[PDB]
Amino acid sequence: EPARVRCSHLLVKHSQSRRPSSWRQEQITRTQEEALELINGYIQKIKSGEEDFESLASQFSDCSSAKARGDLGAFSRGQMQKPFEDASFALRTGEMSGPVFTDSGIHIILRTE
Ligand SMILES: O=C(N[C@H](Cc1nc2ccc(F)cc2[nH]1)C(=O)O)c1ccc2ccccc2c1
Repeated sequence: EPARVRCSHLLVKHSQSRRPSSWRQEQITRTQEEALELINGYIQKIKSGEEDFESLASQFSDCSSAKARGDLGAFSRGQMQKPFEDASFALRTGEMSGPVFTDSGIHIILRTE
C-alpha cells in the first residue's frame, strides 16, 4: 500500500447530505434513491464508453473538485471520510469504484496514482 493515493471523484449529494448545497445547486432537493439512481446511470455510461468519468465529474459532481475535473489530488489515510478512504486505497491505479457512501452523499472514485 502506498503512503498516499491520488484520486478523482464524482459526488452526487442528496437532501439528507451533510452540506445539502453545491456549486451547481443552491439547495440539493433530490432523494437518496434518486442520487443512487444517478450514480448507477453514470457507472453504466462509463462502462459502455458513452461518457468520460472526468468529463461527467467536471459538470455534474456536487463537490467543488468538479472545477478540477474531479481531482482531489493526493491524500494519506486519516484525512478523508473513512468509507471514501477505504474505497480509494482498495482500488488499483486506473480503476473505478462502484457506489461509495459518505456523510456528503454518494460517490464514484477513480484512482489515478
Ligand atoms: O469536502 C470537499 N467538498 C465537499 C464534498 C465532498 N467531497 C468529498 C471527497 C471525499 C470525501 F470523503 C467526502 C467529500 N465531500 C463539498 O464541496 O461540499 C472537498 C474535499 C477535498 C477537496 C480536495 C480538492 C479539491 C476539492 C475538495 C473538496
